[PDB]
Amino acid sequence: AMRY
Amino acid sequence: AITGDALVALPEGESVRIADIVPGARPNSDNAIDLKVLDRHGNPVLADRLFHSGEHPVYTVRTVEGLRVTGTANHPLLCLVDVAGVPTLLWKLIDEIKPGDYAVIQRSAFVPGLVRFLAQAIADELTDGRFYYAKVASVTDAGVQPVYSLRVDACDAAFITNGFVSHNTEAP
Ligand SMILES: [Mg+2]
Repeated sequence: AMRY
Repeated sequence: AITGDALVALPEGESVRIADIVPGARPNSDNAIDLKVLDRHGNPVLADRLFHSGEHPVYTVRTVEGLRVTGTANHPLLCLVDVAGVPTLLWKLIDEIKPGDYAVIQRSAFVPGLVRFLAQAIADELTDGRFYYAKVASVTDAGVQPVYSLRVDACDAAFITNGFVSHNTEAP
């Protein structure tokens, strides 16, 4: 989620 | 990621569809941009990436007043959650958001459990007033659509979409  | 219809809040009351930012963005592309956007506070910060993530299953989060945003299951929106009884801001993914939940809305574009709570810096971020806590009415499937997102220089890793507070992303 944070990575994307 | 969120659908192309989503309105990103630009300074001075302006806005733009996230699909209009890099018009003709190739599916599954990383796109360098230089754009001022509103952060979680109405302050201008830098967006320097426009991501076209391609076709994903999407879902529409609609509130009881009819505010709505459509995005992927792993899209994080800022909600107002009861942790101990202390109301606090947590990112819920769209797939884990459900009715009765409260979405945090940035009023610059348009506080449950707080009075029962009363630690002033607490009810000052919340009662900041540039916010608004909307009860969720539904989260319904919305087929498969093209989705987009941004990379921001902000310190909270957030930007505004349709009044909702969305989370920064590093890739498509
Ligand atoms: Mg859901």
